[PDB]
Amino acid sequence: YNDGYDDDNYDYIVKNGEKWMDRYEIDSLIGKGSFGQVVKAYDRVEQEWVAIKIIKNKKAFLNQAQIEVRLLELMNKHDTEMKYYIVHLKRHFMFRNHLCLVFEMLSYNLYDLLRNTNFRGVSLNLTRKFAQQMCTALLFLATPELSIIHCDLKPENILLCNPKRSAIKIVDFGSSCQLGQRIYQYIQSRFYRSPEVLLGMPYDLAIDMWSLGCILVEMHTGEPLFSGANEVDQMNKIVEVLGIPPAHILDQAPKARKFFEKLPDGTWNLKKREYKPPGTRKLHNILGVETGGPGGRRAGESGHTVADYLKFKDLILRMLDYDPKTRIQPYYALQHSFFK
Amino acid sequence: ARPGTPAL
Ligand SMILES: NCC[C@H](C(=O)Nc1ccc2[nH]nc(NC(=O)c3ccccc3)c2c1)c1cccc(Cl)c1
Ligand SMILES: [Cl-]
Repeated sequence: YNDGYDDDNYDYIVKNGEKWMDRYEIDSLIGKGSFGQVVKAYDRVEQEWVAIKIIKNKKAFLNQAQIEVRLLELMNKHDTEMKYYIVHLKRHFMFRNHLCLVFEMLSYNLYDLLRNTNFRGVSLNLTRKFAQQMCTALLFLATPELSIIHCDLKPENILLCNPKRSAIKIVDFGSSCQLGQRIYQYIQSRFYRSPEVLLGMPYDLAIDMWSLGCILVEMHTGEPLFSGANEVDQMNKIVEVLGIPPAHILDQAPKARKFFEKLPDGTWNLKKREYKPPGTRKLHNILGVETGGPGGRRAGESGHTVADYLKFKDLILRMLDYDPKTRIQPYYALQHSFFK
Repeated sequence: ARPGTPAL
């Protein structure tokens, strides 16, 4: 496999202290993923640490990473402070047959952050700071000349800039596309996948807002909102909280029938009892609004009033609107009372 | 358990 540089599944065998191109000193392997690896390297020229994403030596992955590179380079031509919620690509090169993207070095992701709390949740104040930054990143991506859909927003793809501070960035535009250049129907990580993607419908930037809504509840409860083992189970778990989707969407959905059944009179139902009846698992209770927050652990904390939890719940319900046409958009999200 | 980006 590539003269002993690659392995049988196309990864570079990382070796600590290897120097690439009289420039990058590889320190260590920090992450392994389905598309490649990330290594910590020191760049001698710029005298700084960088994270180098080493992609697979196979054409399919190389072809998708070239779009990623293209999207990151496109984003870097906008001077707006908003692009700073997106990880920065410093450069890219080919090395021993792997495409390599050099990124700024960031700290750990928000799943790892919940892990510090033993999955009890970060506070509402921190959740709100994350929410404002993500809404701003989504606003940036919705810039008409970008119109970028991330397509895989989840806690693992949001990284803290530093362990002791609350600034975050979005990483991994490896499944991303621009509006009108869609390619795959099976997208988004399952917990964070929108109904539109589940029902096989056309989709747009709103799918990222759905992911963000699921993410923000999880950051505060410590637990995924909708933890499906598969699509049917995923849909049923969405239905426990938000009810049966509207008829007008179901009538247009190509895969309605994977999850639902349409009676001769038009009205739609779940296929023919493990799940709670539809709409009976209220976010009001999942968040513990009047019962002291998640697990009643935020009873008496500043910033965690019934009023606050009511603003948070509201914003989330607007992010989890079944209709992509009316689902809250970043510009309006940023004006919601939760952020006042 | 944590899924899990759809793959190529
Ligand atoms: N879909 C998951 C995206 C990650 C990922 O975290 N990519 C990064 C991109 C850019 C970046 N800049 N600093 C980073 N920090 C870390 O990787 C890291 C690792 C361990 C502890 C703190 C920070 C990172 C990580 C990933 C992981 C493994 C392989 C790939 Cl190809 C991508
Ligand atoms: Cl990445």
